[PDB]
Amino acid sequence: SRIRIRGYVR
Amino acid sequence: AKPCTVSTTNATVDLGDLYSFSLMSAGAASAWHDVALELTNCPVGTSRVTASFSGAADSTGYYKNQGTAQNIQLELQDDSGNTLNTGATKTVQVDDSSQSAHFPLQVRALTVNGGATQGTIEAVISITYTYS
Ligand SMILES: [Co+2]
Repeated sequence: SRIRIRGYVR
Repeated sequence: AKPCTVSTTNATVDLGDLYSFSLMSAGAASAWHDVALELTNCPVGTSRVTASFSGAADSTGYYKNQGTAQNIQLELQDDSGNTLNTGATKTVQVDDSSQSAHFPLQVRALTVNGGATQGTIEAVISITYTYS
């Protein structure tokens, strides 16, 4: 299994 | 022991927009985000499932941000508040009434050192299962 983490710091 | 069926091949946590203003002090972190891993159809003879976690760490030991925001670590925790950094494991007992196993996990961004900078957040944590 794979857990992808995404986001932005603003 | 024989393998269960892995019923969560891919999961995604979208942390959304975090603010450098609130990721300035050391130890500041985002809210936790839930992610679960499901196993089903566990065969006769299998009473426990062990998940093993991998992916690149940075100097802090947490998972490295592969994106452009600096001073951002990614942290995965189990149901006991343990950090599951690279090489960690977590074992769960199969529910015999359903021949299934569930891994409730949480993810957040953390700034160990403080002073996060603007940019993207991207990481991938891989999970490989053994059965006993
Ligand atoms: Co969020």
